Amino acid sequence: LLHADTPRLVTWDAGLCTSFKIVPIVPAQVPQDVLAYTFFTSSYAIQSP
Amino acid sequence: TLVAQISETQYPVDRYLDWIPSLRASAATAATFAEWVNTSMKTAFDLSD
Amino acid sequence: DCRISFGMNGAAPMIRDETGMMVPFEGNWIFPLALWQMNTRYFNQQFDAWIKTGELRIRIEMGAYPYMLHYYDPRQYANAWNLTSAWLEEITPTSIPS
Amino acid sequence: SVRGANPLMFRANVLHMLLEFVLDNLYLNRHTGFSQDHTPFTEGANLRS
Repeated sequence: LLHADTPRLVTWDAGLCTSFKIVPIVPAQVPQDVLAYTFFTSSYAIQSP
Repeated sequence: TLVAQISETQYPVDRYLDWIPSLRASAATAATFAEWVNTSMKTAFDLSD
Repeated sequence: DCRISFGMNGAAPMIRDETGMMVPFEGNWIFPLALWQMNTRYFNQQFDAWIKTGELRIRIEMGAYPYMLHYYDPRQYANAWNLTSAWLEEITPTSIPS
Repeated sequence: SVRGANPLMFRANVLHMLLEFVLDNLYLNRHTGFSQDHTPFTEGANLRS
């Protein structure tokens, strides 16, 4: 009562504000019989969202 | 006059070459360009200050 | 907006017009350079076999470009694929060789 | 059970989860640096680092 604590009101966030991420569950069948491996953008290391 | 060719302003100078492609430059790109415009004139007229 | 679908079971592979039709890899086309500069490695796998021996004309709209010209003896044989493909493999998402 | 849970505690644990979820996202969005797009993907956008 003579001296109480203080709360932390101002707090900053530099990353992008989200809470819902997207997780891959099973893998994909990139080497396959039907399509060649040159159709997929994963063969060229193109970064995708 | 030279920054109005690569950027967009309302200052009219007569658009003497437009067939050459470029981008609508922002302040950082225009400042980097203007630094070379500065240092070429300083180098030629032999100033240090 | 150019999306490439491989032809299935012997069909010709197709690419999308600006109107919406899919067209095969023949005839006379018009590109901005930004299309290639977006896809500089995917299109090399797709088109280099069709430009070299097939029948495909691509007009890449640029406006301005620096050039380096080689001369050849006109009484000899001359093939410019080793220069043309060398340029097409090297134009990249940032820069362009002459 | 290590993997069991009481079905008569589900609303209490859901409000538990929601209170933690609200108390976690109490920050302020902070301005960081920008950069001009030199690649031709966007038409000269201002992308953030």
